[PDB]
Amino acid sequence: ISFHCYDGYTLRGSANRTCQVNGRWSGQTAICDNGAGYCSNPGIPIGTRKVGSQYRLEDSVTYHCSRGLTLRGSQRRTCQEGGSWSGTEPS
Amino acid sequence: QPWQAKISVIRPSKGHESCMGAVVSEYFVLTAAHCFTVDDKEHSIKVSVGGEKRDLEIEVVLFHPNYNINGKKEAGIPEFYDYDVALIKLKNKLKYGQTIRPICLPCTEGTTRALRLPPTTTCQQQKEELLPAQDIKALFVSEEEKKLTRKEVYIKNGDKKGSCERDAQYAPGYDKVKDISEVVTPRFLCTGGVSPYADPNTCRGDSGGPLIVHKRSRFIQVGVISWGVVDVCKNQKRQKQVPAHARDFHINLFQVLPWLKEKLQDEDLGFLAA
Amino acid sequence: TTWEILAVSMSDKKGICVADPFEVTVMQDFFIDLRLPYSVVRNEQVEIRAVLYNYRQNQELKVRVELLHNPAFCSLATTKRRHQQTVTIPPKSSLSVPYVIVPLKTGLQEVEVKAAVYHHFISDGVRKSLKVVPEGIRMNKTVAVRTLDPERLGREGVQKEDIPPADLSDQVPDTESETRILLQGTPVAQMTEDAVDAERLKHLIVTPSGCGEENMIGMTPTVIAVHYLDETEQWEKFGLEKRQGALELIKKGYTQQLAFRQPSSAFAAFVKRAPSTWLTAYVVKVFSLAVNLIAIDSQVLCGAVKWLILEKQKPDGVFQEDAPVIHQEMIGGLRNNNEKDMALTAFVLISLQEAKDICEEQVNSLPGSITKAGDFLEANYMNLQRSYTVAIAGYALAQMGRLKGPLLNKFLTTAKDKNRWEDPGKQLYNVEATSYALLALLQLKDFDFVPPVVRWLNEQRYYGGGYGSTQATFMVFQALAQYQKDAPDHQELNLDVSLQLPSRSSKITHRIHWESASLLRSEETKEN
Amino acid sequence: SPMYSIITPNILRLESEETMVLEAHDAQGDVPVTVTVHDFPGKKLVLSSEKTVLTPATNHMGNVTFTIPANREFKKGRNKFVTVQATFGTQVVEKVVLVSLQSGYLFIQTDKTIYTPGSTVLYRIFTVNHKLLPVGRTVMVNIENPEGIPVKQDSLSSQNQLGVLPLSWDIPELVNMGQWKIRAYYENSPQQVFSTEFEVKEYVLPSFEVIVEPTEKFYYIYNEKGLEVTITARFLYGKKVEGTAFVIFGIQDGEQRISLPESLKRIPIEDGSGEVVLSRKVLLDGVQNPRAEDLVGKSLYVSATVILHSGSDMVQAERSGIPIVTSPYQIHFTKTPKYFKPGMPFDLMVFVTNPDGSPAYRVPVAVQGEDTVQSLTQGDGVAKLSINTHPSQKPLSITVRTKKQELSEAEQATRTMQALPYSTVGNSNNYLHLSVLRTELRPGETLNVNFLLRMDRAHEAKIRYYTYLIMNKGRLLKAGRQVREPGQDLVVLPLSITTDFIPSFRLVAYYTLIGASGQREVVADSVWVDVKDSCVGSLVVKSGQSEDRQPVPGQQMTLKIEGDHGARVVLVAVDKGVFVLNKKNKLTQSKIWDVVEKADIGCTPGSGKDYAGVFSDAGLTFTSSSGQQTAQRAELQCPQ
Ligand SMILES: *[C@@H]1O[C@H](CO)[C@@H](O[C@@H]2O[C@H](CO)[C@@H](O[C@@H]3O[C@H](CO)[C@@H](O)[C@H](O)[C@@H]3O)[C@H](O)[C@H]2NC(C)=O)[C@H](O)[C@H]1NC(C)=O
Ligand SMILES: *[C@@H]1O[C@H](CO)[C@@H](O[C@@H]2O[C@H](CO)[C@@H](O)[C@H](O)[C@H]2NC(C)=O)[C@H](O)[C@H]1NC(C)=O
Ligand SMILES: *[C@@H]1O[C@H](CO)[C@@H](O[C@@H]2O[C@H](CO)[C@@H](O)[C@H](O)[C@H]2NC(C)=O)[C@H](O)[C@H]1NC(C)=O
Ligand SMILES: [Mg+2]
Repeated sequence: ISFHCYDGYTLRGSANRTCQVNGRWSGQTAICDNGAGYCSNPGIPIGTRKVGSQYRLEDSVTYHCSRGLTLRGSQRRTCQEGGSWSGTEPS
Repeated sequence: QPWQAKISVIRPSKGHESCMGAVVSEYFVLTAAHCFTVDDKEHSIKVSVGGEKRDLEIEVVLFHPNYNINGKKEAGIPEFYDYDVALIKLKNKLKYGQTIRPICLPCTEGTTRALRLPPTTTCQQQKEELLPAQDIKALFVSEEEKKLTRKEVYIKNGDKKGSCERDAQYAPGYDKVKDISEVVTPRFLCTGGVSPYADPNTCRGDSGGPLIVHKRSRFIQVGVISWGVVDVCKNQKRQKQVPAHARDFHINLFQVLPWLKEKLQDEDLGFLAA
Repeated sequence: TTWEILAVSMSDKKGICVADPFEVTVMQDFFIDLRLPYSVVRNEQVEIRAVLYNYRQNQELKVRVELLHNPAFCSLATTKRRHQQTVTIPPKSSLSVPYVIVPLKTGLQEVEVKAAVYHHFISDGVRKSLKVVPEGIRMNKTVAVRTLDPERLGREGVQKEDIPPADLSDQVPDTESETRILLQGTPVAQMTEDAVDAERLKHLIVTPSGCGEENMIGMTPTVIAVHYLDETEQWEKFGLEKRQGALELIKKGYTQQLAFRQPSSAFAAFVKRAPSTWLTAYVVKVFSLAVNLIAIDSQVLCGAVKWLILEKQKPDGVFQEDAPVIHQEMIGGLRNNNEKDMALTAFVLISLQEAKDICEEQVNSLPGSITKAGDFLEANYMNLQRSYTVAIAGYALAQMGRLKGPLLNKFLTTAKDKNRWEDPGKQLYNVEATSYALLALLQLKDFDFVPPVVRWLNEQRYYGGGYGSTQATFMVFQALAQYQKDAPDHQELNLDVSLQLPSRSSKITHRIHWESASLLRSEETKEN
Repeated sequence: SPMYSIITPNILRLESEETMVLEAHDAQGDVPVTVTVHDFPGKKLVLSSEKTVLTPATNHMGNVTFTIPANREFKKGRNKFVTVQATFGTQVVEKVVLVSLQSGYLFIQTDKTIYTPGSTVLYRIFTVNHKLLPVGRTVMVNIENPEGIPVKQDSLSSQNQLGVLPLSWDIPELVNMGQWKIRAYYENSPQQVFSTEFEVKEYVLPSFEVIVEPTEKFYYIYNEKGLEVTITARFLYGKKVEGTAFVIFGIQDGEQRISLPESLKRIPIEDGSGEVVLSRKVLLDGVQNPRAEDLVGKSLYVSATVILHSGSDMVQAERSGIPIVTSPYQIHFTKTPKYFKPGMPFDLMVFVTNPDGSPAYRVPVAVQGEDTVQSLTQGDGVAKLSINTHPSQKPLSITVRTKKQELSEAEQATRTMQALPYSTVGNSNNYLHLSVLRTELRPGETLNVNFLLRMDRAHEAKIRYYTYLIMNKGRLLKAGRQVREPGQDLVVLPLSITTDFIPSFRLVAYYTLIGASGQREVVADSVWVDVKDSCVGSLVVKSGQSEDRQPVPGQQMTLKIEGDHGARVVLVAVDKGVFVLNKKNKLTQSKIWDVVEKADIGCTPGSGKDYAGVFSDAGLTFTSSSGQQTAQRAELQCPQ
């Protein structure tokens, strides 16, 4: 499966990803960002769902996994001063 | 700022050149290439680090092969700060202390760990990390009344990059440049201005200094303070009335890697192939 | 639904073109329509409706719809029980299935309803998100509204301003809140006086003719006219296109004036008459102004300058008149002999400084001569009596920046009612003197004392021209034209506002400029 | 005595190529020409210099084009001019011309028409010149909140981007509801600002749409039947709606509405259709004014509301601005010239429209003066009339009416205009008229331009040629000659219409001779002509599928795109449920030409008060060495 970004948006991360035998997608998470916020777009790891579009300072986001799947990492990440989301990327 | 290096040059009555650099290894000191000239001999160039009173004796100054500041006099361009980088190989090995430490350089195994990336990280991936497509938050060290102080700035690498580059037309001499892209090569990072914030402007004495990105409790040099559009610095204070087009340009280290990787090969910095 | 695709082509050859909308309908025989509100209040029991459509032409469907469990909601559906009904949907019809739930937590939550038909390979599900706004009401307290303006309410150029924390005493329990800090520049454009209408100057276009002096008197009204119209840009109302006819007159008079240029690079009424120090210096004044209008020979322009410096100049820097012009009316306020050393030395000195940028390469003794004359005028400026001399001399010192202290105080107080430098007798001498003073003010950049002066000249309606008006014409329009360039539209707009929050390590620095003024610059803070 | 003339547009444009027509009457052999353009005021040289030689092999016409800076020397208020100069060997002819700071056109496109707080606005800026072509320019972009205060501003550049600037703005969760605005402009033209609006509001897309189309696009006052309105409601996927409808009426006169509580109805919606009527009784009873003619001019508005039997969705619709006119038609002389030639035929461009503004197809029109002289209105809503004029210098007054059968004279429309005589140089009664067969012109066809002359045989043998100039989008598309032998009162011009003439083009023709006592006389005339307004090239979007049935949620479908070669195609798909809440500010090709045409340097539909007037009114500046020059132009936009 391959990923593509709308106009005015830059793509960082694996453009093409392949479903491997370990039940995981190859490469890194695809993220379509416009680089217009204090912090960059945290992205939406495959299999999860992000709640929070504002990427200002002090802002936050929350991730939820599909039914039957367990979330690894942080479920909530806050944009900290110095351009860097707290916690770690979900999975 | 242990990596901070203070470079001075003595010239026959002409005056003294005041630049800065960074300690990248036990022998080398990365700085700007316009701080020196082919005429300046080693005996007239003194480098001081760690705040030590004494001056270190240099062995040789390595300019970048493509550095030609006068390669535009025909087109009517007096200055041409393209590939404005140089290394200073010391005559003595530096003893790393609490005042003297190196600063991380792009595309090195040592930097990968600093960013906490997998060892299998390619050079290209590091650039996407350090210099993403946005307004990257950075900083540089300036001299404030014989006292070093940091200055936080924003590298306009996003969509504001265009707004920042074209402002080079206001710079002295460039006023009659046909294509502004002819004086701002892809080897330049742009900082300063009013958007998204009011960034501090680099001074003449800060020229050659490191453009640092503080991430995850680690400092990574990604540029060398080359030249600014407006000279707000004037050994009396800082021109409290800075224009909106007062931009500052630097040298993107990811653009002179071949030269760095080569000259520093015997420094155990572990540069990445790519 | 039906998607409306819209295409826009851009050809470098053809051009731009937006195509006609292309619609694409996307329907299904059996589907679920889960319509949810924009937002719902927490803890308040609401009802959502699930409409199961059945567009099968002739066949009823035995469906079984179910609502999935969600900890963020409170329905009859638990983790171990399935809240599911079984209904029969007639052909070409629909059915609504009621669902009662209660939002247990705020934020964007997920609702999902599935359904499958019996005895068929048909099924469908819908998963949408609904907002859960906390119970209460959207309020907004204006903490404060300060005015930024160092100097007026500042100190040493800086201005500190504390801002008390928000009240929020009656805030709803367990709810967020953001403080919206906001800056904006406020222009502030003012001043500038009206310029004299070009329509009032349809008589200054005179054809230069006569002897070495009568030629200059006829060339002056034309040169200073075009010069005033080029600045104020009033060629539209004046006539336009007629400017070409005015230029040929300036060039015509220029060439004629050369016929009265003696080999000594000086000038006089006739080629036989003794050289005149004043007329020669005056020629430099006019020529140095018409350099932007026509082609002026540097050999001639600098020739007259060198003649004044080397020949007609004492070590004192004083310039003396040997052969006064026959036309004592074109010399303006110099006809009166009270203080001729201070008046003539200044008059000639000005002509040199207005040609300094031109004769700075050919005449090496210029910067020296300029300094000499300046030293003499600065020694007798405190002894002057007539308001006229005080002006013409003050403007000469102003161009050097040597008009400070006592000398500056006298130049300002000399003006009666702080709007004119007048002397008992004649009009020519009053308008001319005031014009010199105005040029001196514009030189000192004191735009606080200027408005009254400029307004006075305007409220006196002097359109030049006439007998002996050579000096009053060239000077009054030279000063008013200069005022139209040194006149700002607004005042300085460069605010360096920086706000430091206790919850933040670094300051938030902003800079407001004139152009970027009136710009909404907000910094949000989820913390009070 | 040789005469050298020069013709350039009233206003010169920066960073473009303005055409310049050179002529010489008559002289012989070769004649070198050195065109030099300076600034103003002052002879500050040089902006653009060109050269050319007029050879008798080309009938003494030259095609020289120059490109004006493109200089930072052109920087508030007032206007800037340039000294356009042309030397014909020795005789120098000069003329000052106005300069426009306008760079070109900017078009802003937004995916949706309305956005919810939290979403992102995807918009694109198109950077074209004064010819609608891609170009690399620096553009300033602002974003004003509903209260007109900028919240974000950037400085982009379409350089190396092919005249397309992809952009986006993130809408804060805590944002201000209302009509937001995206303003933009070229850096070299801060005054000329382009803008597009988009609504920010909390909403949810409906499941079906609602339409309210009255039986007529207006209402006749004395119509006892009343106002019958149809209520069509169907789902977004085509199917028909089953529900109830609440319809009400009201009157609008000014920026003020007056509801009619008495006109409330509740009609059923079966098979996705309904029917409601507004009794004339309730209408008149709505107000209170005994007279019914006082309602003439006012308008009615309908407010419908459909509700499904499931009570799951509810949509509100509205049809406002229903003209209550006495005559089902209107007449406008906006396309007809305001100047006539004594004795010569005077043509009229009658513009018959409907109460709403839409063109009226096939509508008989005639003049109070002569009967039988009629002409059925075409599809474009334009008729072709032509009345005879007397040699008198008395102002001409025309009154055109509608001989539409099936309608009394009391229910017909009427309009009256006034034309003025064409002043003659020396009263020599020398005129010129350009009659053109009024038919819908289309790219690729051919148009016959007629040159009708009027003068005594005393000097008719001196008229050996005319000089026609094609005006288009504010530039010189082409300039040629039209031969003529002594005795020919009417000649024809084989004009080929291409894609360039789009959307509209003006045609000016002038002839010069030494008739009368002995003095270079000039006579000219202009005529505006519309062309089938459409895309210069082409762009189609049809389905790739082999027809078949309808797609299914989550299916692949082919999308065929037929456009021009090497062209860039930017796409966008929008749910029709969106336009149900807002269908305004949609980017359309018709709206593009609208901007182009509403920017012409010409004002008068044709002809003028004299020879130097026809030029200025058309958009040209005639200047010669004999003395005859056109009027001065200071204002940028047309008068009034
Ligand atoms: C994600 O997948 C696509 C599909 O492969 C990648 O685009 C492809 O780029 C490659 C390298 O240029 C192209 O390979 C071509 O294969 C044909 C086969 O005959 C050969 O004739 C060409 O010489 C060439 O080797 C391929 O055409 C192209 N696919 C397209 C344009 O449809 C893309 O790079 C991948 N994204 C990543 C991983 O960054
Ligand atoms: C806080 O700000 C809001 C939004 O500006 C204010 O809401 C006002 O309410 C009126 C009611 O008629 C509406 O027209 C507008 O939404 C707002 N009015 C204007 C013009 O500001 C609100 O008043 C403010 N504070 C309060 C009392 O809630
Ligand atoms: C422009 O200059 C030349 C004459 O020197 C002509 O331009 C031609 O335009 C026609 C179409 O009308 C083309 O077929 C020719 O190819 C063009 N010439 C060239 C050299 O390409 C014409 O006389 C002038 N056109 C205008 C603007 O009137
Ligand atoms: Mg048309």
